[PDB]
Amino acid sequence: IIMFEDIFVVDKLDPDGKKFDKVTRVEARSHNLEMFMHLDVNTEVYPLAVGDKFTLAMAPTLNLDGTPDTLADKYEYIMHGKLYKISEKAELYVSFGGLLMLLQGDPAHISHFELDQRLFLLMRKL
Amino acid sequence: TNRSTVKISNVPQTIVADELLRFLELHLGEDTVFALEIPTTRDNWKPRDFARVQFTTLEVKSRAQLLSSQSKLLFKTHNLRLSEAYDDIIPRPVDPRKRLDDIVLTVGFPESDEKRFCALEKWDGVRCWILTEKRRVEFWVWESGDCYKIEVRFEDIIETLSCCVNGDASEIDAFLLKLKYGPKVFKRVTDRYRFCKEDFDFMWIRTTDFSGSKSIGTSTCFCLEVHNGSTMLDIFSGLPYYREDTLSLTYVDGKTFASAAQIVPLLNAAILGLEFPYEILFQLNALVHAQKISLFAASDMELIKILRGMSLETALVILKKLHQQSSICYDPVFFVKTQMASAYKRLTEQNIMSCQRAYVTPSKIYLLGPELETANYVVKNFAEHVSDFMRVTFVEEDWSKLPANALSVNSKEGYFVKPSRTNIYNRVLSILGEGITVGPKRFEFLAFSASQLRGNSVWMFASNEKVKAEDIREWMGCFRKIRSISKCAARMGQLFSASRQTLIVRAQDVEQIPDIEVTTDGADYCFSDGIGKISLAFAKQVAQKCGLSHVPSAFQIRYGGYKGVIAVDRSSFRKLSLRDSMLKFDSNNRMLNVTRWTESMPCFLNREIICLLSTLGIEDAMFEAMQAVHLSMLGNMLEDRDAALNVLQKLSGENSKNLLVKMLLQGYAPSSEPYLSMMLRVHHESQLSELKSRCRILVPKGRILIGCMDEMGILEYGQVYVRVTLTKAELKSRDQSYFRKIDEETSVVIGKVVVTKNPCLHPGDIRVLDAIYEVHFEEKGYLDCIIFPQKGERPHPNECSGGDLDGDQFFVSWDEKIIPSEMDPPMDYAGSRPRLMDHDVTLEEIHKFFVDYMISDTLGVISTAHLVHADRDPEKARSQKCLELANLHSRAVDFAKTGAPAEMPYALKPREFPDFLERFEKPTYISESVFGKLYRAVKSSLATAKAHRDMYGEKLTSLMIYYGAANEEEILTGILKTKEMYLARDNRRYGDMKDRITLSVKDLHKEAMGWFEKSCEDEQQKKKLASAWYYVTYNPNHRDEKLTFLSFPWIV
Repeated sequence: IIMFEDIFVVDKLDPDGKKFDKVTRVEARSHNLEMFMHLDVNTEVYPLAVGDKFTLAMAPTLNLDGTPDTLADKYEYIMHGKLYKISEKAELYVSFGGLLMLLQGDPAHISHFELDQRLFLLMRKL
Repeated sequence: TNRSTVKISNVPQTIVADELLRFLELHLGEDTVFALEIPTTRDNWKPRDFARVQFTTLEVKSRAQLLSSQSKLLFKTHNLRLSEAYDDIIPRPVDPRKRLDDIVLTVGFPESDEKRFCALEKWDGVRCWILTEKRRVEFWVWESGDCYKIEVRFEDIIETLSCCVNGDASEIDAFLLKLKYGPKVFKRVTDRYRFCKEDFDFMWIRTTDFSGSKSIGTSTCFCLEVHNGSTMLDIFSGLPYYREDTLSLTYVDGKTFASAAQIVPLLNAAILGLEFPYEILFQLNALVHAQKISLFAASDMELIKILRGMSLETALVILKKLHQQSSICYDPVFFVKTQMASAYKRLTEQNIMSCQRAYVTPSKIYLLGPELETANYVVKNFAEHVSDFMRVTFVEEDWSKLPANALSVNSKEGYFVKPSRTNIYNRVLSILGEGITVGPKRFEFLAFSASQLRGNSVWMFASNEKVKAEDIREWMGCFRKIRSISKCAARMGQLFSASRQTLIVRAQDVEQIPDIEVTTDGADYCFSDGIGKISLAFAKQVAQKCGLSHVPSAFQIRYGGYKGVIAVDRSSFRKLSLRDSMLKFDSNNRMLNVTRWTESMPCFLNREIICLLSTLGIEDAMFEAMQAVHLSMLGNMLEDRDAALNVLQKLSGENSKNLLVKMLLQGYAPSSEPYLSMMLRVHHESQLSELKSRCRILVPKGRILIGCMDEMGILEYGQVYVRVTLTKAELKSRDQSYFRKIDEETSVVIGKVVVTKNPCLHPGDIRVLDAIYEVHFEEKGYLDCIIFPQKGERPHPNECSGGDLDGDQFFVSWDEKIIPSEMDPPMDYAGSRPRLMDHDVTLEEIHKFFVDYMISDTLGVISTAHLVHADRDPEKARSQKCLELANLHSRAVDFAKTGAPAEMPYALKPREFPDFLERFEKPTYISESVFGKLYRAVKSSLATAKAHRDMYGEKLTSLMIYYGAANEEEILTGILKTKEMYLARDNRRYGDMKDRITLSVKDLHKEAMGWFEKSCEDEQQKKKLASAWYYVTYNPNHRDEKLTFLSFPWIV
């Protein structure tokens, strides 16, 4: 049910502030796949520091074997959003309620993503 | 890990330097931060987002980096990120042991042959910093309040020695530093965001010697007084060429040798007080200047007494023998004890003169000596005072070009930036004014040639009772008519080029013929700039004294101030014809001489041509294929005798006779004849090295020759006639569509030929011209001269970046693979407004112009920046950046004639260099253009008799050791595999040295030929003796223990 699953390590934080009280865009580079990711994560609620390693997953639905639109226990940073732009090294533009995500990788790595589809975002920091 | 300076990525804008310093000292150790600097966009109130901090120790830097990597540095809700810095805030060594404070500094030289050292001036409490990364040593000297910085590079010091001052052999309390070149001298000149921990808020400007007695200028060695320093040997072991021996010195009272004049290292004349000759004194002074004999060792009474009474020839021979050795001579008196007309004819036969060359540096002056070189027109009529002529050039301590920062450093005072002249500027002005006083002579400024202005060189002539400098200046001509400083100097130095003497032409055989000028679109275009006419009888008369069989159709000539190329016409009235727009200045004499007649040299494809041809549509496949086939032909040149002759007959010289060329067609295997084999190998190495340095593609279907115009008016705009000689390739297969066999030796072209100049940075320079054959044009008999049309809208030389008909070569190639579809109008050739003064030149403004040419001289960097920019962006030579670069290049090339600075912008500098550059220190970036492909391809491809023989060998060894040559091939071919730090930067000085050594070896060969002719004088017996000499030099058993050279018999 998981389309894309990989281990990411954060490279830098655009605000890079501990108490900025603002959404911080994280930059992470994939391991063994060489994929670059932009993600807006609320650092105050979910702390992320440079050099940390986290797993990332994307699934159309959180149910087991169908029922689109129980992986909640495994992960801890579930999000819901839609993919609106697939234009490219293809890249994806998914907005989670105004929080933009930019997943830039290879054309072969990300090919089973349709336009204007609802997808989730599972993230656990090991 | 190289340096302790660390750049902080993001810092809050509201903070000050003190807050960040306190935060760092709280997180790190106490007072572990040396320099903290926050750049400000404004003057003192708008700091930037980053900062640079320099730590005291590398361990603190490593700890700070570790803390930053763990995100443990949080200063005002900002996570500081640490990264390496490009340069340190203060050039201070990390190791505290290297930092030496309160040490006695003294200067001097090895006055005595024994272990005795003379102290000139002693400085106490100086600061010495040893910077291993910068490969230099700094000395801070406080004198009369203001401090001075003395920098000594590792190349300056030739050997390191350790000595003692307390008198104990075991103890080491001194260190001798033998310096070859002079050290740089600096001077100190007179906060919210800069802590800096100390008073380092000043700047360093280069200045001359600050010593009252000029001790630094006359001292070639430095002695560092220090304590016992048992562990200091390890620090001093890092200096290059360290001697692991114990030596002791003795202080000698040498305070008498102190000169207050500007020229320090010259010997005193009042000490002699006799009739000592000037030539021997000059040779001795040049020897003292070189690192051979010390000043005090040559100032003794015994040496001058011995050298005063002696035969002149033997004295000169022993002096040059003493100078030729590389080893330093401590006692020249013992050496000289153990050791024991033509100028006019040389001038007439090959213009061989011994010209004294002098180098002026901020610290001292270097005299090269009576080096043989070519002769100019002035010495033809002034051949009596040969020694009075002296070539003077201004260089740095390392004999390199003076940087722009060393003269008139910029400073912002008041509302606008006003440059402030440095002490070196005033020193140069004072040297030009007062002059150089060597022995019983004083040299005054005459003039400087056009080439010498770029090379920062000038001519100086010693005034004499019979003739003075002003006498020569007024004999050359009257220059008061010129009201432009640059123009007057250019005209005065114009008549200094090498030329061959011929017959004298009177002033009654002159005529004035009207010229042609057309004004279209409000632009003044003149066809007749330097063109002229000559008859056949005059051409034969001139060519008789230079030995020309075929009469050239055009040749560059100059006489009586006129300059320009003249063409041969079959309908002339008399032997001489003059035009209007040729008289530069009124001259008092009308001596005739010529420089070059005509050469059918095959053309080459330089970097500029390929750069501007990569836009019309020429793909990289053709260039790659041509380069590959050229490399394949060059590779087989070694093992194939047929390829060697073809390469020699199509690369350098269309019709040239040489000993190697004659044997190339008929000879033995390449394995045999090592004399020719080594020459072939070094020629191949030189060719590949030149290809690596610059793109020089050998094309057989192109030549370079001057062009002229004829008084016919039949050729329209865009129609010319192309005629050239026939080479081996042309003779092998002359049947071609674009090649017409008009004669056995001359073949006409009918192809589309483009014309280009050597400097070219604009796409509009390319113009496609169609060759047309006409019987009327061929009836005149034109050869090696492109016929430019008389009538048209704009002249063809103006189309090629505003060129003129002054004997300049043109690029012609009858290749049919170029793309003629694309056409671009050329850039305008309108120059700047001339600057005319309201009064005559007072001989000081010309000096000011000459000195100011060193600064704001961006001629060499504009071309490199243009090449880099064309390499970087696509659609090269089309953007406005390339057009601006071309305009700046034109304005800079017009600087020599009109006093207009180029004003190179700072934002236009390249900051990046491709792989095909020699700037290894500068960052190198991978290039993917056609030049990058060529560089990758070449990288992949590359990856009685006895006495004469002994005399010739001795002469060859003396020349090699005087010029630094260590091998026979490198001194015969003229190319040195090893070069100094300054010879590798600019090619003009290297070419001059190559020409000088070629002239010297040709003179030696002529002397050997004369000796051979005198020895036998019987033709058959001479041939027999030559065969005997070849046999005796070919037998390995006859060679003695000395290095026997096999180039002696090879003379024809």
